[PDB]
Amino acid sequence: DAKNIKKGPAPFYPLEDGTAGEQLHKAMKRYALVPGTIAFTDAHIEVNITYAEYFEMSVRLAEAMKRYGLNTNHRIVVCSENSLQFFMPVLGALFIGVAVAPANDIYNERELLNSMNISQPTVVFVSKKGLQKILNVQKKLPIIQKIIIMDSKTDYQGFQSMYTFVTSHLPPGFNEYDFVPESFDRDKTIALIMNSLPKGVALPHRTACVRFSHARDPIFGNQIIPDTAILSVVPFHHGFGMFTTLGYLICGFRVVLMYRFEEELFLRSLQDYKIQSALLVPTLFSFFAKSTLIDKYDLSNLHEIASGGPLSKEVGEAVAKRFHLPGIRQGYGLTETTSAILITPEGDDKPGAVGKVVPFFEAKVVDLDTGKTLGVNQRGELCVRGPMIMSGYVNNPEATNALIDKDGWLHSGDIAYWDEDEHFFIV
Repeated sequence: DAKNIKKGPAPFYPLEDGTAGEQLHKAMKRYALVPGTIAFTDAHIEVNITYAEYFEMSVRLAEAMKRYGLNTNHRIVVCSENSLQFFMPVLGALFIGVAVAPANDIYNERELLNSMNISQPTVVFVSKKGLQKILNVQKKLPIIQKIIIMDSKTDYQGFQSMYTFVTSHLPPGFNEYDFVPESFDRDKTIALIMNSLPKGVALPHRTACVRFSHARDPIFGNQIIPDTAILSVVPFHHGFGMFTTLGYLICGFRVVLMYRFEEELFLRSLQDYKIQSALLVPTLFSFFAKSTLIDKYDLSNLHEIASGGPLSKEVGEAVAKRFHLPGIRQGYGLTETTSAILITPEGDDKPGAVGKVVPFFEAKVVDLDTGKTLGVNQRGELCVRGPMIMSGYVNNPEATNALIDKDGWLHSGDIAYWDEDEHFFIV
């Protein structure tokens, strides 16, 4: 009974052709041609980096990795706290079809080895503070041939930086605006291998392309308006950070980052950078329900606070009230679904609804002992189907088939119901 399968609407704008790297490249080139356009801002050290800087260095890294010898058969790891440099190797790799495996930078050596034993990288990009851990892992995973330091200008402790790596490999006369990203099959070529012992989640380029249609949707994402700024405290190596940020870059927004949470910096940054949209991890919502300092800042530019999910009905309402917002912009997604597949539509927040099925997707709820599909206001297991579902867990077809059934439905593990307006609620 199709009336019991909720479907997203058609996307505001039609899904664009091209790999995720081609689409990012094309949009970034354009912002690059407008001097002063800010891509990232590090709120701790107060430095901005523009789209022209970001674009040029991303293109240079892509060409350098290609000349070094990386192609679609290789993976890289990016292991770092949020920083201005984080997305440089991510973009460079997407531009040439090299899969990117972000490794949690607070994993100790063991969970790190487990993660990198799955992704099997040839090159690892690391911040200065992660170098020791990577060197200790490399002792056990000889596939790691090359370690490149992200947040350094010069070489660092005998390792090249992104800058000196690039200078070692670029041909003479290299032109960043003549460069053309690689073209390849966006269903078969993996863009990201995300962690969730954790497993590795392979996400084809297609899934990011679909995200890029949601991100700029006026209903399911953020409308492209000039001088939009986002404050993001979420980790870039996790799906909430990775896939919002990639979409913010497509949109030309200013991504103000923090790599560690502090109350006064966070609030002062909302005020002073006139943030329109702020992202919080789940336990930062409980924090802000306790906060009283909110009242002392001018937050009149703030339009939304977005959660990654699903929040408790109470904590959600408490936060929305302290920030004088009508509600929280909720998402529900898993690492296995790339990003959010139920999202609060812009304007149309409800109570403790998580939101509505995004474009390209389907969702249903099924009876828990039988697998049968349910009708409205009935509680069952949330299942979703659509082109952001992962290709599978890396080297683990059994965990894959356990999650995703033969008709392509992912079984989320969560209990839900949908209502007469087609809003979903996680219970």
